[PDB]
Amino acid sequence: DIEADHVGFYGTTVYQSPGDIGQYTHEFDGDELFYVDLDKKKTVWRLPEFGQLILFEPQGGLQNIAAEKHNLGCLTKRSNFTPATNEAPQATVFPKSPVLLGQPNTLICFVDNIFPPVINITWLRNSKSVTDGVYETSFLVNRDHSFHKLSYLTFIPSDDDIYDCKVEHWGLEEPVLKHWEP
Amino acid sequence: RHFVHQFKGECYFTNGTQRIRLVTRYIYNREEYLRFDSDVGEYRAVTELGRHSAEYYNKQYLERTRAELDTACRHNYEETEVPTSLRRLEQPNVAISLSNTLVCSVTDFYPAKIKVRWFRNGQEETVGVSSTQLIRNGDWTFQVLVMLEMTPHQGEVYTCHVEHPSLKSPITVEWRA
Amino acid sequence: MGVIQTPRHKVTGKGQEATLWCEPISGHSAVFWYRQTIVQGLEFLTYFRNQAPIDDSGMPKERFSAQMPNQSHSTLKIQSTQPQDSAVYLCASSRQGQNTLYFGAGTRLSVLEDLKNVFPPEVAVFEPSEAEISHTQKATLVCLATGFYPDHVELSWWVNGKEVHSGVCTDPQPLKEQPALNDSRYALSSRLRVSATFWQNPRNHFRCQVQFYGLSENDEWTQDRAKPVTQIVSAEAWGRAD
Amino acid sequence: LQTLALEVEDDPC
Amino acid sequence: QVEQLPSILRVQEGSSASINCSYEDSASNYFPWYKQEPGENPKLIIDIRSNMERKQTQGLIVLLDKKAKRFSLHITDTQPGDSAMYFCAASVRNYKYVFGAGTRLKVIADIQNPDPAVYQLRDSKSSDKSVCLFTDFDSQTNVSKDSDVYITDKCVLDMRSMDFKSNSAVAWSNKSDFACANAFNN
Ligand SMILES: *[C@@H]1O[C@H](CO)[C@@H](O)[C@H](O)[C@H]1NC(C)=O
Ligand SMILES: *[C@@H]1O[C@H](CO)[C@@H](O)[C@H](O)[C@H]1NC(C)=O
Ligand code: NA
Repeated sequence: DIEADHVGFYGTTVYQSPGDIGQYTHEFDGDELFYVDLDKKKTVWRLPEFGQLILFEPQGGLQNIAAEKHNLGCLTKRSNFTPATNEAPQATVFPKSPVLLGQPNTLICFVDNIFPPVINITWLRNSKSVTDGVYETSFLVNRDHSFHKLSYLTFIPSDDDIYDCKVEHWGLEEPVLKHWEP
Repeated sequence: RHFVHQFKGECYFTNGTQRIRLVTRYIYNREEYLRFDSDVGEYRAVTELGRHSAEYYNKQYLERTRAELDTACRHNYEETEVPTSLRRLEQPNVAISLSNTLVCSVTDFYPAKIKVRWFRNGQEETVGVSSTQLIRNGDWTFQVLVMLEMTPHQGEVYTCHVEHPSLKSPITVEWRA
Repeated sequence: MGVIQTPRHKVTGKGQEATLWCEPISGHSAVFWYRQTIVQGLEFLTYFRNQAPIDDSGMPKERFSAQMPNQSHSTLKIQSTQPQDSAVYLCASSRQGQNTLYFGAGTRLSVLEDLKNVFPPEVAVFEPSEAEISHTQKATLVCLATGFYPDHVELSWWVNGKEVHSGVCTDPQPLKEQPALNDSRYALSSRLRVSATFWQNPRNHFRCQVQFYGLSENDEWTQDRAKPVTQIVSAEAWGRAD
Repeated sequence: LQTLALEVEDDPC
Repeated sequence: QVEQLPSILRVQEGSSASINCSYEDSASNYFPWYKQEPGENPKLIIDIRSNMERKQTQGLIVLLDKKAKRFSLHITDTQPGDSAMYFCAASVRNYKYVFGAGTRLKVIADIQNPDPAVYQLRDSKSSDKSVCLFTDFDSQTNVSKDSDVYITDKCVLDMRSMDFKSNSAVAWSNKSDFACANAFNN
């Protein structure tokens, strides 16, 4: 809606009740700069080289989480406890680079239309769950105030390997699995 | 039965820092009810939920919030974004394969500005070319796939032409049967 | 409104555990703790917002902690009190980002090596000089609080049962009776100047009140002399028609 | 070099 | 770190006072000033933000030099009510304010009709001390050298009943060889 050369998302805070689920992130031009690990009280830059140059004290993340704790209570009471409606996420599996057998690659599961930001994104290798080699981004904000999350599986392409990205969300009657094969 | 509150601070930059727009959003369950807009200059209720708070924010936080255009948006851009995000340059990797349709895979580049063209025996092809939307990998790299529908013949040469700000000269990759 | 801090004064010995209380202004989510000393001024200790600890970069790395059990009270706990902990601990609340901080009156904490050296003040009032009345038509009373340790005193002038501030001058800081010793007792002087007619009225009552802060009920006392609890020591005088 | 958060201001409730 | 100078500022009624502070953190963007009367609490009196350079509000002027990393408070036409302890602060964000060491600003009273004289107060039936009073002297004052002889510092009282303020100093002693003649300049 607002046209500009560059857009920076600073102070982005999400809080949920019940359960004390919170998130704090920064973005530039649609890419996550960093998130603040609320449990460890540490800033975690998506590109560590950026954090070697730029300081963000994690206090800013904690403060905005705490203030959003207060704000959620005010708005929940004012809205007569109108609950959030669980949307159905959509998923897409694609490789980071063209797939060559034997050369390491990364499977990217792009899941959009996530609300509320609670999701289980898991990978299946030969229909069995894969634990190691998995990384996912923070909940990234959308203009319609839903979220999107990306999960990465680092793998070695092989003849006898088929992969599935399984998504579990409250707004899905059954878990959705998106298949990918070489 | 879950309830969500969101805070969104947004800085919009055009022509360096010559034009800065600061937007602050208060959202309850995907409903933005209160917003500060530096173009408007004051807090405004967006929906029903924010009428009880719009005047309070203007009576308590307006002057401080307006200063955040310089204090936060200008500071963050000039001091932190120019040496890290606005200086990032990732060279694209180009590869061709046949699906018939030739798929030119341009991957792992940053920033988004890219030009990819298809050439057959030295002449640019446009009629049969179809490109995917720019794909954001989420790791500060982009990728895009450019397709050319063709019929492979013995001596034809197909070339994928890619231009990017991270390239002094364009990348060329040829494909033959 | 106003931030309320309790206790106003705290005198304790080495090794005891002191807890300091702060009540922020109702509706204020941001809570600050500051150490105040004469040399270093105000020093940041810790910051809270909505009961959550956010920044404790100014806290001592041992024996110090801060908590917010509910949304209306914050506690500053010092374990195994030591003499260098002696300072004024201010608490501040705020309700706006980077705006006015509302400070409390602070808790003056003194940690002494030996509690055997705490003594209450001796308070005396001296009636105005007749030469001063003759030459200036004004009468200056002088109050002397002497031989007290530590320097936790609050001096007030009470005329006819009501505290007075006009015409009063109290020493900004007390003086050491024996400046060589570092555990020396202190002396404090104050002046009350009134018109010659007001002093010549024998129905006017002048009382010098010195609130002293020392041990509490929970403090043990083994010496034979009277235990020097927090107490008010006063001296009085009446107007004189000669 | 330090990036600054945009700070949440409390709702009057 | 915020360095505040001077630590002590003695100024005469009607004259201007200036407190200068410097800061190390170039990200600092909020600069409040706090006034503390003795025993009372600090109270915000004036502030400034990084986007501004000058601000005048009723005889209070604050300057900000982002490049030089210095900010100053200026009290034009000082009054005795301004005598207090002043603290300057620099804030990057809301979660920490970095304060200076403070400035004890003493505005010295413009005594109009000086009448320097030393007086001896009547002794008390409960104290073994003779008390001398040095009163009604002007801004220039001397303080003391003997043991068991105690002399306090000068003190300006305001009756506000009349239009009369005055300075006073008190000396007292236990010894029998004590006299009010030269007990304040020995
Ligand atoms: C995610 O998985 C855990 C266990 O693996 C389960 O307890 C939780 O309910 C799941 N969450 C969702 C939203 O399905
Ligand atoms: C961009 O800003 C510069 C000053 O920083 C100005 O000289 C230039 O004209 C601007 N560009 C446009 C297109 O207005
Ligand atoms: Na300081």
